[PDB]
Amino acid sequence: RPTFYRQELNKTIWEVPERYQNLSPVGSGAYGSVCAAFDTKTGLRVAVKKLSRPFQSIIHAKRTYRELRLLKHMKHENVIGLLDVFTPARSLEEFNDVYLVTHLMGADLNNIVKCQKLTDDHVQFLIYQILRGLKYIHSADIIHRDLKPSNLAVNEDCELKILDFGLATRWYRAPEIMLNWMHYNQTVDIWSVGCIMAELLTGRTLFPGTDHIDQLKLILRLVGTPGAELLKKISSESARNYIQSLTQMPKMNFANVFIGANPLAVDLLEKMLVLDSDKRITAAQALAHAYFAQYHDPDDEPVADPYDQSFESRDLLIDEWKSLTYDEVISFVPPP
Ligand SMILES: CN(C)c1cc(-c2ccncc2)c(-c2ccc3ccccc3c2)nn1
Ligand SMILES: Fc1ccc(-c2n[nH]cc2-c2ccncc2)cc1
Ligand SMILES: Fc1ccc(-c2n[nH]cc2-c2ccncc2)cc1
Ligand SMILES: [Zn+2]
Repeated sequence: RPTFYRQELNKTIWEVPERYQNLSPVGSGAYGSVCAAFDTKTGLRVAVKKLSRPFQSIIHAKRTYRELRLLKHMKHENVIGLLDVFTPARSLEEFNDVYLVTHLMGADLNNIVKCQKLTDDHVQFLIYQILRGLKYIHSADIIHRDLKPSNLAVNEDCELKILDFGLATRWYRAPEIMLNWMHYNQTVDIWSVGCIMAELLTGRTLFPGTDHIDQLKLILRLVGTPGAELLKKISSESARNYIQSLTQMPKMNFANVFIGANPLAVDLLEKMLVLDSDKRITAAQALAHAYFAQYHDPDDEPVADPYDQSFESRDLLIDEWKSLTYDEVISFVPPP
């Protein structure tokens, strides 16, 4: 076991191995807090996340396990992964805190688009990277579900990573989720990418809904109200009544709406912002789109190893989730 040292930062206690020095608070979330630090062992700047109340309930405990299982599995350039995971606990009985370590990332996509507007080359590179990461995640039968600019880490070099997804959101959400459809698919994430891309090209939020109903309205005004084929798939009586009760609207001409943008980007946007999710382009297909000809390489867009999500259907005791999480901490093998 390594030697740990203790300190308090922004009301939070950090108990970390001596190898991590110069801890500096980067921010706090509802699920944990993060410090930037220097990893003396590798010479790298890292971000250290201390999970908040990881075993407070069955929900937290299961979430903590999910987070650790997912992060231990993600090994891809465009997906946040683990350099280290540790706990100051010396045994399972005293196990109460979990710390996660990854490469320090300087900013998020929201910071970038917010000041100022991006060149077409940057939009190509940034979206390409999202999609490359998404291909990988999707290949593991995982759906991100909450992709948005604040969840995309980007460094000075324009390198991008999808964050732990894992642990207003509304604006980037697929319309079928606004309708509370219980059987949405992986293309909910493609919808989000389309919204992000649009924003990077125009400098404006595409669908700034004030609530779920307004969100749906803004979406239908751009893409049109659903046609017959899509209406047939809506099992909910009330949702169908509502939708069909709306003044019918035509799909707008994307070339006109995003005029000035690279026509290839407009073409791709149209393939991503398809109302019927069964007809939306997938991440793998999007990577092959001509818009990314300068970046696409089918021999360098890997898929993920199989990911066992069976635990998701289990109803276990807090101590069981805790012990499973503890095993995962102890079995972690750092990357080379
Ligand atoms: C912006 N946001 C919601 C973030 C931003 C970060 C972050 C900030 C700076 N560099 C890297 C990440 C982490 C975060 C921070 C540390 C992490 C450590 C291990 C695994 C995942 C981690 C995720 N989690 N969420
Ligand atoms: F005014 C109304 C009328 C009907 C609905 C409704 N019934 N089922 C689903 C919905 C609905 C409508 C808009 N956005 C999400 C869900 C919501 C508001
Ligand atoms: F108004 C809309 C907006 C989106 C959808 C939609 N797109 N893909 C799947 C659906 C959908 C929504 C509700 N129930 C089944 C399927 C359907 C109607
Ligand atoms: Zn909670």
